[PDB]
Amino acid sequence: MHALVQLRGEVNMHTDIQDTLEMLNIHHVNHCTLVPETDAYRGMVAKVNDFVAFGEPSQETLETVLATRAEPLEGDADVDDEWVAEHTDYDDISGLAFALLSEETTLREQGLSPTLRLHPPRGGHDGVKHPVKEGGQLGKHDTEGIDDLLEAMR
Amino acid sequence: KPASMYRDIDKPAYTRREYITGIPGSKIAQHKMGRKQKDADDYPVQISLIVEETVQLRHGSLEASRLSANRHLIKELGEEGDYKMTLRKFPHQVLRENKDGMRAAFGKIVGTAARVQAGEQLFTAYCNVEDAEHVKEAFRRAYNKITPSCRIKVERGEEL
Amino acid sequence: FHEMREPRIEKVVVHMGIGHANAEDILGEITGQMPVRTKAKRTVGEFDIREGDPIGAKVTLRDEMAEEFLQTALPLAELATSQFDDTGNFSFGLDVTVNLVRPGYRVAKRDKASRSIPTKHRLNPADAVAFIESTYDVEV
Amino acid sequence: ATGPRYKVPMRRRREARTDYHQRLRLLKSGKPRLVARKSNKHVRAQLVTLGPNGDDTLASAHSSDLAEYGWEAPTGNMPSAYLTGLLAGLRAQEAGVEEAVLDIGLNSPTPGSKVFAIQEGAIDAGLDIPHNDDVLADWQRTRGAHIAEYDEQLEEPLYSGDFDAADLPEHFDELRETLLDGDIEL
Amino acid sequence: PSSNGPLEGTRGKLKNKPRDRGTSPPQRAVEEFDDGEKVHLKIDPSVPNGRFHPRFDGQTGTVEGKQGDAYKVDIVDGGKEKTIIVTAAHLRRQE
RNA sequence: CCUGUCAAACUCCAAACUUACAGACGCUGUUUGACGCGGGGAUUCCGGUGCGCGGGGU
RNA sequence: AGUGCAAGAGCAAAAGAUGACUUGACAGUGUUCUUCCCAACGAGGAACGCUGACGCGAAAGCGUGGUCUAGCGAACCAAUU
RNA sequence: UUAGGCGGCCACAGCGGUGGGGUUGCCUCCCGUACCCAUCCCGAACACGGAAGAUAAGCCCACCAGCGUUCCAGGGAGUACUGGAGUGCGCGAGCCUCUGGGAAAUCCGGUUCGCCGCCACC
Ligand SMILES: [Cl-]
Ligand SMILES: [Cl-]
Ligand SMILES: [Mg+2]
Ligand SMILES: [Mg+2]
Ligand SMILES: [Mg+2]
Ligand SMILES: [Mg+2]
Ligand SMILES: [Mg+2]
Ligand SMILES: [Mg+2]
Ligand SMILES: [Mg+2]
Ligand SMILES: [Mg+2]
Ligand code: NA
Ligand code: NA
Ligand code: NA
Ligand code: NA
Ligand code: NA
Ligand SMILES: [Sr+2]
Ligand SMILES: [Sr+2]
Ligand SMILES: [Sr+2]
Ligand SMILES: [Sr+2]
Ligand SMILES: [Sr+2]
Ligand SMILES: [Sr+2]
Ligand SMILES: [Sr+2]
Repeated sequence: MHALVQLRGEVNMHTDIQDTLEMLNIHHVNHCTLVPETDAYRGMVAKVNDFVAFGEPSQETLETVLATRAEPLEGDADVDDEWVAEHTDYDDISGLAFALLSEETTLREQGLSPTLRLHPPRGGHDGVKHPVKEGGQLGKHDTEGIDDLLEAMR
Repeated sequence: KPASMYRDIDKPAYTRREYITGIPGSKIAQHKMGRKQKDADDYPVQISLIVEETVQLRHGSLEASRLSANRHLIKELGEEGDYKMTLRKFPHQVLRENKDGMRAAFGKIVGTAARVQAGEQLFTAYCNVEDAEHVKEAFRRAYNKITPSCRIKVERGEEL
Repeated sequence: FHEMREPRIEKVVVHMGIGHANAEDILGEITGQMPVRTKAKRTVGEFDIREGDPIGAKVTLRDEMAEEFLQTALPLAELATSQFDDTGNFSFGLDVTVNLVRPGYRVAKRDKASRSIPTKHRLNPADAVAFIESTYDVEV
Repeated sequence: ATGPRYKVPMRRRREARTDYHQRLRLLKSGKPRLVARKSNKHVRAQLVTLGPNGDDTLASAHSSDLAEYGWEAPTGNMPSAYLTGLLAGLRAQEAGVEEAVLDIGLNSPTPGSKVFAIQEGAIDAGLDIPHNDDVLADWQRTRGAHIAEYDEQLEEPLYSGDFDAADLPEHFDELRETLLDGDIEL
Repeated sequence: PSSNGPLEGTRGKLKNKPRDRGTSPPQRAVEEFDDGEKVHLKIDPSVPNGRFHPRFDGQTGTVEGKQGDAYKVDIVDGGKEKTIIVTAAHLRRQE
């Protein structure tokens, strides 16, 4: 399970690439989705590789992100342990977080929005013109490297 | 005409003589120089002139560089000296010129050029150990008459 | 082994390449059967502009009709070594050509499942000379 | 053979066994082929339909399995040819085959030949095959009367092995009678 | 194009690779397809008759009946539906 | 035999890629009716630039 | 190689050659594609059927002209069946 | 299939080569023209009739790789080329990094001297 974050806008970007982002339920910049690691989903992230930031998050970081940014399918309601308990098949945020990572369920399946609408990176990111290997913030990241981004976007 | 008009590889490969008529003859007199009866492996030293940029060299530039290179070897090693130089590239690319404004712009045939890629050998001379510094000077004169910058690389010689 | 390997006469082709007919009568008298006309292809400048026109005649002789001809045909010419084919046939001359081959040539002349005769079963120039020499004449 | 550009014919053409142009025209009907083949000593007649991995033979008949019914005479002639065709046609009726098209292969369409006799036999057995009555031999040559009139020019016997002296074309009639009977073990 | 003929720009698709030269095998020219079956459209360069317009090479149509010996195959060219008359010689079964 | 070069109108080879159909995932539609069909009204048929691939031309 | 003529393409027990027989270069009416990719548009064209009548062949079958892609023309008026 | 018939794929099956195999059996070559049929001339072929002889052809069986072909290993090569991205480099033609694909020639070493279907048959 990878976590996609759009870091580059829609303007001047190819339609077939923009449409893939909308299929992956990510419509705005700084929006995040939890995509499983299958062959079909792999082709989709490879196509968006240059306008996105992805990688597998740590159980600890995914938990923090879900607490602060996860929303219901409809509504303002905070997704805390008590919310999870009353609507989901789990007990707390940790139970959900484990299942998402082990690819047992999805956010939509549990009545949560497929999108985690994050805040802009605190202290800024490494740049949108270069990939990770070149010192930028695009493409595949380390499990520690994606966490720095997702935690900075609390 | 200047080489600026024909040096770059921008037009398609136009070599098909069955569709092209009135092509001027090659100004290149010889391709095999020196002692063409003796073999290349009979010489201890093999030095080549390597073209650094991907270019298109005209038959006149090919003749001028070959003539100013072999003439130095005829001067320093004698007319029947112990060397053999080879020009491995041949002028295949047929060149045009629009010589009426831009209407019916397809030009008439004016010459021929050789497509040489970067890193390739234009000239290759095979000599002995004592005549090694004379050939490096023949290439110094030969590179001044073509379009790109060049390398004088020794491919068979640990005698330094 | 030797019985199915010993050569025989397949066909004796007697042809007269004239160029423009009257010579059909002399063949039917010397051979014993009916002759056939010979046509030509490609326009030649020696006043030979017509394609489908009789230029000569030929007769192909089989079995008895072939041997009863060669008894009187062979003494009429001096046979040489350079007068032989690589396949073991010979022509002398009025042209007289004798096609010699081994007992299983039908395999290459039939319709159903025909195959070409292997190099080993094909007649040699030397193996041909010996067969004719063994029948009333000299070689060299 | 010579290089990469070289074109080697199809296997059955290389072998000179199948005429692929005549095969296409034959298969265009949709009916099974009455494969009429002949050897020097024997005569074969197959009823072939088309299949996914190759040809399917639904009912065959060789002139060798003709002796099983009462044939003491040779197997590569006109009476044998008809009877092999009749035997093939009868085995075809018990398989469910009603109609067929004559395949002669690389044999010639010569008027009154053994392959046309194979066809006459199969039609007589109850099979619907497109034919031409005046291209088939007259009823007496099919009987083997031409062989009896050759044995009249005796002096020296025609047959080596003892079957008879002056030949019996009545054996054809004795066998056609045995095959027309429904009791027979096919 | 320089001319708008049916065989324009068809040097490659209507030519056989040297080893696929000569007369084609009959098995595929007699092949029986049923209605509803998905078929691939590819012209056999060795077979002259029963061809379709070379623009439709590579189409995977659906057999919707027949006209004589030839088949009526339904395709969708761009967004427009067309019915193609084609013989078995130029058709291959999908899968 | 050896040795030196080429091809828009060459090819024993041969991608990336584009493309038909089908399944799957995704997304979308069944009160926001998609897909499709029928009808009313247009405007429009001087375009331009970047990038990639071009063809002509110094 | 040849296959009437550009070019590209097809063809070898043939689509080429020979020979012989023959007039399907036939009448009528369609389906479809093309003309006009997608996507509307005439004439023209082609593939593929049916009805009628024929030719050849043992027969399956082939012949809606020439192996395929050029060789074409509205309304009005006249002539013709 | 102790030799056959009809095929599918249509060279992995081609080209070339070595060895083996046939009393009432099979396939052939073979013997032979009264007839059906036949040759613009030839029972050569086609067609028909038949077994005195034969395993030399063909064919069937086993096998050889020199040529041609198929595929595989390794090397060439993640090279050549390339879909997506870049306030990366170069006066420029052009190049480079990241991401996703990925050859061809040739050399060396294996493979390949057909596979499969239906039918009939000591
Ligand atoms: Cl046969
Ligand atoms: Cl069409
Ligand atoms: Mg909401
Ligand atoms: Mg700040
Ligand atoms: Mg920045
Ligand atoms: Mg092309
Ligand atoms: Mg008028
Ligand atoms: Mg008039
Ligand atoms: Mg033997
Ligand atoms: Mg710059
Ligand atoms: Na002017
Ligand atoms: Na073919
Ligand atoms: Na029309
Ligand atoms: Na004549
Ligand atoms: Na043998
Ligand atoms: Sr240019
Ligand atoms: Sr220079
Ligand atoms: Sr394209
Ligand atoms: Sr035609
Ligand atoms: Sr004979
Ligand atoms: Sr400059
Ligand atoms: Sr790979």
